[PDB]
Amino acid sequence: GLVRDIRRRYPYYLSDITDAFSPQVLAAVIFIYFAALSPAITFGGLLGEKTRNQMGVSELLISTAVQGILFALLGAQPLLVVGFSGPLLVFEEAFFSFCETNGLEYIVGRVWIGFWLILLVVLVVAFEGSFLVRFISRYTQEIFSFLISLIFIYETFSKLIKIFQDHPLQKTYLPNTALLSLVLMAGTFFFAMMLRKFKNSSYFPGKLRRVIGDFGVPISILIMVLVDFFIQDTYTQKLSVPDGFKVVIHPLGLRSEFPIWMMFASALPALLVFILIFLESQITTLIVSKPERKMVKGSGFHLDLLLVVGMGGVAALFGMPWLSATTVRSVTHANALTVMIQEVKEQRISGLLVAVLVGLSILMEPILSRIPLAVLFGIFLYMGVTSLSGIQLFDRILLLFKPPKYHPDVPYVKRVKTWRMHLFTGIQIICLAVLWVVKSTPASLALPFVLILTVPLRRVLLPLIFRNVELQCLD
Amino acid sequence: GLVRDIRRRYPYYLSDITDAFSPQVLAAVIFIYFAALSPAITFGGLLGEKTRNQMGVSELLISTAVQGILFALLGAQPLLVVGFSGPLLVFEEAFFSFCETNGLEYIVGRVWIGFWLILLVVLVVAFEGSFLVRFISRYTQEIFSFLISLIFIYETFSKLIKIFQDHPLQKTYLPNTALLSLVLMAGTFFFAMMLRKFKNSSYFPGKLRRVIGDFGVPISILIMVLVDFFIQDTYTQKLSVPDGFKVVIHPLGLRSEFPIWMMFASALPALLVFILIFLESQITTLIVSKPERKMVKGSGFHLDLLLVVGMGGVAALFGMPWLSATTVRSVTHANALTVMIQEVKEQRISGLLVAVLVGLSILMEPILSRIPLAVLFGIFLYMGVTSLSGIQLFDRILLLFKPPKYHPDVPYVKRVKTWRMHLFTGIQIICLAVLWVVKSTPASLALPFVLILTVPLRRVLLPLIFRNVELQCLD
Amino acid sequence: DIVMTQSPASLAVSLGQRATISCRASQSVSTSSYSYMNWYQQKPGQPPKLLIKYASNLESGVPARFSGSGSGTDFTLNIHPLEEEDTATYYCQHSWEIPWTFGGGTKVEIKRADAAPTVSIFPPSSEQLTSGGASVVCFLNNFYPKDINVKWKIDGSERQNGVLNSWTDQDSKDSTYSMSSTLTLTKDEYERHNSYTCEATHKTSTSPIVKSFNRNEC
Amino acid sequence: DIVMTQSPASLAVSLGQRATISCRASQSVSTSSYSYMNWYQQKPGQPPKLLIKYASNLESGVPARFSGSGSGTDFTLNIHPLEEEDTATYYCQHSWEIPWTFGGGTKVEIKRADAAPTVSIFPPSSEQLTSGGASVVCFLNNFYPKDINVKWKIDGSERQNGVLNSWTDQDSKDSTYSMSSTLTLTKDEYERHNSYTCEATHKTSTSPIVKSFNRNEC
Amino acid sequence: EVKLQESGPGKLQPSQTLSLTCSFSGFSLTTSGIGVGWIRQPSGKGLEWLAHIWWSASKYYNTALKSRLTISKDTSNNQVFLKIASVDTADTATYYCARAYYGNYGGYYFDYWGQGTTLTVSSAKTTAPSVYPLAPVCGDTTGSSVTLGCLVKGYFPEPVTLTWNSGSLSSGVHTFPAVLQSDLYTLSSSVTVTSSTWPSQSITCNVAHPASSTKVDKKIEPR
Amino acid sequence: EVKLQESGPGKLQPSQTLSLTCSFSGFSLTTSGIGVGWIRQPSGKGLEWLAHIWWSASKYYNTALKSRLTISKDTSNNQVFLKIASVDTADTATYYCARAYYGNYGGYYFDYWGQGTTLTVSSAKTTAPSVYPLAPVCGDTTGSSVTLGCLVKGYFPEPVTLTWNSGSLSSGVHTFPAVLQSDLYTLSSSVTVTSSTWPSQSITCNVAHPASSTKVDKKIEPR
Ligand SMILES: *[C@H](S)Nc1ccc(CCc2ccc(N[C@@H](*)S)cc2S(=O)(=O)O)c(S(=O)(=O)O)c1
Ligand SMILES: *[C@H](S)Nc1ccc(CCc2ccc(N[C@H](*)S)cc2S(=O)(=O)O)c(S(=O)(=O)O)c1
Repeated sequence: GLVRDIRRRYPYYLSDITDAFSPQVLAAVIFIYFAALSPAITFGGLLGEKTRNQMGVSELLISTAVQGILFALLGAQPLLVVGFSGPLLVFEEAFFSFCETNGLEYIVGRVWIGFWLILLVVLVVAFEGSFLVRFISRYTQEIFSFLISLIFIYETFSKLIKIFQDHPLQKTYLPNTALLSLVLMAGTFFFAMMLRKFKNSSYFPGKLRRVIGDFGVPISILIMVLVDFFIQDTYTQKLSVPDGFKVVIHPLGLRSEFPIWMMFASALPALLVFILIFLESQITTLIVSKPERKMVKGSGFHLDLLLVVGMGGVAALFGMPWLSATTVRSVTHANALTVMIQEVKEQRISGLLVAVLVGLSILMEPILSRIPLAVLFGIFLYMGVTSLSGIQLFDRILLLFKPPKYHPDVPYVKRVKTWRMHLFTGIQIICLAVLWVVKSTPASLALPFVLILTVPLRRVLLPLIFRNVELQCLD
Repeated sequence: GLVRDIRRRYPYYLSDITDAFSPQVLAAVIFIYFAALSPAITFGGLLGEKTRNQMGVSELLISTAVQGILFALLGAQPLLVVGFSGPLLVFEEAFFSFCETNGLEYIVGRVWIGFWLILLVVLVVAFEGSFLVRFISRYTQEIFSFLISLIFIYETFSKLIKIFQDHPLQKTYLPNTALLSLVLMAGTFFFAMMLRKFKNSSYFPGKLRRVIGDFGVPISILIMVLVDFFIQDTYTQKLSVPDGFKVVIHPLGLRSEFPIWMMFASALPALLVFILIFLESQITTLIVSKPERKMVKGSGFHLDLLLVVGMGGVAALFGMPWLSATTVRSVTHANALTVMIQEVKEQRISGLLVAVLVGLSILMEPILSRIPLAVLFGIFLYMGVTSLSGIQLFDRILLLFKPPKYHPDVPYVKRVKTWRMHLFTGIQIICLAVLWVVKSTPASLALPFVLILTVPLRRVLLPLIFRNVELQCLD
Repeated sequence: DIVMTQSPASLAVSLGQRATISCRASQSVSTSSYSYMNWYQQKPGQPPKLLIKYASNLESGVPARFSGSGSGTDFTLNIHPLEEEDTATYYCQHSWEIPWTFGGGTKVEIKRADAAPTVSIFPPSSEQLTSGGASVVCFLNNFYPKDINVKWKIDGSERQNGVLNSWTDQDSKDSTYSMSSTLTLTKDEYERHNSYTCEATHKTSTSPIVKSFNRNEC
Repeated sequence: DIVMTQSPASLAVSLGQRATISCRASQSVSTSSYSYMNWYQQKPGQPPKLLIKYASNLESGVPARFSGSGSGTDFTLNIHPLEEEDTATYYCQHSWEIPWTFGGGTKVEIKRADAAPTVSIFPPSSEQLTSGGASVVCFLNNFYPKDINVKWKIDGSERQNGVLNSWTDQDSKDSTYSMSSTLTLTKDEYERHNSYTCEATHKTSTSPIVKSFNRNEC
Repeated sequence: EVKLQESGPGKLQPSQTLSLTCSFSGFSLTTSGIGVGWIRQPSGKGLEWLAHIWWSASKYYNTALKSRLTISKDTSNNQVFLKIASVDTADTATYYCARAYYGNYGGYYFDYWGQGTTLTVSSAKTTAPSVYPLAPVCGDTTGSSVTLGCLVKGYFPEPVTLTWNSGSLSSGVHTFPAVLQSDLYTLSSSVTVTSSTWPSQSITCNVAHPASSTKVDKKIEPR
Repeated sequence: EVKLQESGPGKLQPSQTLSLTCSFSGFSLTTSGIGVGWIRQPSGKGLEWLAHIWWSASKYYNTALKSRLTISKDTSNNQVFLKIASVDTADTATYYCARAYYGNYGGYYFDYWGQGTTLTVSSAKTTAPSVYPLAPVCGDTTGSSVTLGCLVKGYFPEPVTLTWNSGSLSSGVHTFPAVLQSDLYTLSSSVTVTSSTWPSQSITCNVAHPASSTKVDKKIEPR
């Protein structure tokens, strides 16, 4: 049943190498390269500390690079960018702690989770899994990506204020660095924004203005980097890449003798992972390829599940991390790569390049070493607010704080609901809350359930509230 | 002949006390209170250091306050705010150095300059002085207030970078403050800008929005002051008011025996001072009361010259500094105090209150001690770019960097001059250059001549270039 | 699998003084926040006992004169003030990954005045000779430090083959060591040669301490 | 107008040591960038000479052993290493406003080895006697310290009336003092008595140094 | 009361299969985070981890030894077992039952140790010791004190015990640890008295061995 | 060559008007930043500024004294003058003419000082000094060096100047500060040479008194 997508995309494929020789592409490549590498690093490191180096940075780096290349080439949606996520980290920590408490060879049990992933996928793909996806509405996607965007921004700030804690303002004896970290971040963000506006505002002529504005993010990064460079007497946290790659697994154990019952029972945690990657990647593909963006060509759901989670299983076999398709990352890789609404450029080469680059970041270490974190905190914050764009839910949350004097494209939606729209948006908000407290616990792994639990249940108890014309125009 | 103005304004006068009970008024009062006090402090201090405390802070405070109150009450233009200026300082320094070189009692020779000022004023006023003013075109005013605004902005930035020099980023042993000053300034500015935009943008309802946005500046100030307050471990330069007022002069001397020849010859420097105050105040009243702003009522040229420079002479007699009418300060007091274009509220009470307030700042010391300079640096920068608004010359400088695709209200000016406009504006720029190099020297006291030398000469050698239709539409 | 190298192999430390033992890892063994190095004490004839977990955290009941430190690849055990009962072998082991491995151990011994061995030689008993064997025994008693050379000389020439030695453990009363050489020949070969010598060379003196006899002579 | 208070009033300091003088102002006398305090040196019988302008700026030609410092209301002159010729009165003055005023001055004196006075007595000149006056003079030269007792003895019994003394200022080369007693009588009374003595008692010796003559005798 | 006990066969024939058993109390194996296993110490050497097993039945084995090791457990009877196949003379050691606790910060350390068991592997025939009396060199220039000696050679397996006059002579005795040479042990003892004591008073060497059930008394007489 | 030269009346009756003159060279009083004036030092005291005048003809006066003071100038003949009205005995002092300099950083300091001129305010009458040569005691057993003396009594007012051989004999000189007794001054001088020098070489006391206008030499000859 997957074939439909292959057939869809393969003709576009041999056009998508030619489609890529624009400058906006290049700019995008640099952008998304940082956008992918910074979390690959940070998540890698945490992943290592949590598992006492059994599953480490270089594993994640390799996995992301390779998987990235593969999906870039063979994917139904080469705009998707594949990487590690917060959820996946939570599960690795969980499964590692469990495994070791009960003294199971962690990396092996992992391999078995992998075998189960490959199986589950072959099933769901071979039997129309994405069918269910077609029952995922806007009311979902928006709660989701607004939650994500919001969490993202929040996290970014959290990092900054952490720097402030590590080095508080005081006298003696550490100092003078918190502030500059902040300034650096702020400045980079401000510049990104400015250049965006420059790209869309009147001043300057043609290609000069459009290209300068297309290289907005890389230009910001460069400038701020030079600022830190020339400030030589004060410490700044910078990107740290391992000096060189360091660390097939045998399904029966390496230092065990891996228990057989457990190599059955790994079906369960693999179910959970499959659910995680599935929900995320599918919803992301939904948001990226929505009708509202001009890209309504060369995109498919089926190939991506098989690919992404297939990669996942295999990687697990090689003691690699499995990956899903990221929301924020994919979206900003799409916007990159977007003309203003106007057609978006669809490459295999943009992704291919960020992948390869992440791969060689090991070598690039001397470069990457000069790039202060704070700068990428700025780019992050920018990504956060940029991501907040196409969300109707966001638009409406805003609209609540706006006087009722201002109206939408659609007179129906506000006029029918001068108070009621605020209620619908209000249920959105309350869901947002629920998911935000669920996700707040180490019970957070429950989330992908809660998200469905909330939405397609709500999305049936909602017609209790308003009607097939009323609610209909809200998505 | 001055009577025309008294007759103009005195009926409006008994109406201008009732005109003042608005909130925008109050916000304006706070804003302009700081905008007037900060240069009173700083300039007072400089004035003290230069004259080795013979003409100090508290003197300038008293003068500014009293003169402020008086002119506020009796003025033809109560929007004008009277205060010390840079030129006046340059001259105080000059005349002090000279006087003491030649062993003249500085404060006495000062008094004689004052008498001469009183005389010159009585003459120029009783005999149609402002006549000459009607020959001061836009081509003047714009070069002038753009030069000023530019210098102002520049100066603010110089203060900040001075703080950076006093406390450079380094390790040990002073530290952590330069950055925080920067931050405070940046923040204050940003908030001012935001609140302004908020006042004019859709969000929030009615009086709440308009009032919150009218108090943009004071709200900004408050916020950032609280930020500095809660940051208790790092030093920040704050507003310093003398604890209490400290220090009629006998025109024949106090420690001399003041030479009779010099008490004649003080006529020349009194000429230079009169030319300074005249040029400034007059061009300033011109720009404040220009037709483009809705205020086309209750304003006069003659009364103000007499009042301002008269006060000046008297002040000189009491060991006080003479004052002129400031450009930037007055402009921003007008905008305060301005509705959007929409009518501007014309008070005697705004000025009266900022004056009295300036007077009582001595008492206010504990409050003002909590207000970090950096914050007011932000506010300054804001005043700088706000001051840049109604200047066509600015509009055009901008218009040069803009593609020729965009047009003005008047098709004539750009169409007849797609290249030539840039040339006219270019002459503006080269004038700006000249005046900026003249003013750059301690030869700068020559400027008010150069400013005329440049413009009404240019404004005759200009009809050599284009015609009475062409040039006519540029002012 | 991680390799751990302890040093010194042997440590002699005066009473109430400080003993310091080190343990290097073949790779790091510590996270950003914890170090996974353990220390054990084994007194002779007992199982090991846990002293230190997490490099520096004292196990319940362990005396405060024990303290641990280190991180990364480098770890250190300290005993201060050293007491008589602390004489023991000390082992480090990591808990970074399976297989857990141990260091090779450090013997902490009490340091005393350099003492000379009392050396005694013994021809074969006649009872042993009756049965066709011949053992020449040499006792090197109550010396310090424990390192000592023993050389056998037969008619001047040194003989090394057929010898076997055995060391006493440090005396719990006088902190000396003793040791025992036994040269075994056949009755035949014993009878072929005349002079038998054991030479004890030791730090205590430049001149070897030597004892001799002549076969069937007196 | 500004008042200036110098201290100490007097300072005695060993050769090659440091003399430090302070001058307080009744109000501040400095800007953010300059201090308007001047230092002068006045050796005895000479006009003041400018040493320091602007608190710390040595006037051209002034020795580098002189240095000035201070700010606000508090100012300091240093002389190191102190030399013999530096024995002098030192003055500060402000240039903050008219009237310019001076501090009261500090006399810097050299501390030296206790040296004995060289004592010489001189009967009246015959030229003075011709006119009816009679002065007996006594020179007590090159002694230290400057405090010294002079006793006049007429026929064994001391005289105190008609005497007047005068001290030399500390010698800028050898740091000694000298002094001059002059006893004045009428010719008549001078002639009534026979022996005239001047006695110099001084810390340097327990025994007074004494010189004598008998009138009209040799 | 955390109690570990470790039974073995005492001695074994090389090429044979060793089965060690460890019984415990004061803790269940059913508990998560707890593991039970074996570490061995060869005579006068350090420690070698062999294997461990958790309630999971997951079991970690020492590399190189992996192939010869099999660990199992009887939870309901508080026991774990280690089997070593085709045992050789290098497996002579003291085996320790050890429990490993799962640390609060992850990882494991060994909580409680058994007293140990001891295993000897050899193809050697049980043999009684020869006891030889060692008096001083004939004609020796005797000093203030004299050293007597007693040699115990040619025996197997350990343990042999030797006293002087049957414990009554305890001071100044140095009995040296046994040494194996060609599947036979050699042990000796030194004793020092004052020259006035010997040969005046008689000193007897007592040597006793179990595996041969032989008790010797050799008086020390002059040559 | 910057020079300042004070001249005054030497002495003055109480209630009368003092007129002081300062002549200068090496600079012009036309030059901007330069002022010329007067500072006085009472006997055995510090310094008191009186007045100064600049090319502007602006003139600064010491408060309290202002009323009795008048300063003027003759620029074209390099002179400045000070007048003090109704003079009293508290005006007895040395009057210094000093040049004021306008400092590079503003303010003023006193650049060059004249040698000063001594003024005495007294009702008493002017009297010339008697100069007495003081040779050693008759019959003294001369040593390695000899001390000569010169006594100057009975004069008024201060100052008196004394030299030995008119400056040519400078070393080993002690000239003592004058002392007042009943409206008359007494001054003396000691000089030491080597016995070989005197009476071999001629030594002569030179004493000069302005107020009486006498120049006196007195050779020192043996008694
Ligand atoms: C810098 S790149 N470091 C980052 C730290 C933390 C996060 C995400 C934290 C997070 C994100 C998403 C979710 N679940 C919904 S999909 C959970 C979490 S959690 O709090 O750790 O549990 C990021 S990033 O936003 O994922 O990129 C980066
Ligand atoms: C802080 S509020 N203190 C200020 C310092 C300096 C300035 C401006 C300096 C200045 C202004 C005007 C002129 N003449 C032309 S109108 C010359 C100068 S100069 O650089 O010193 O030579 C200010 S402010 O801009 O006047 O407010 C404030």
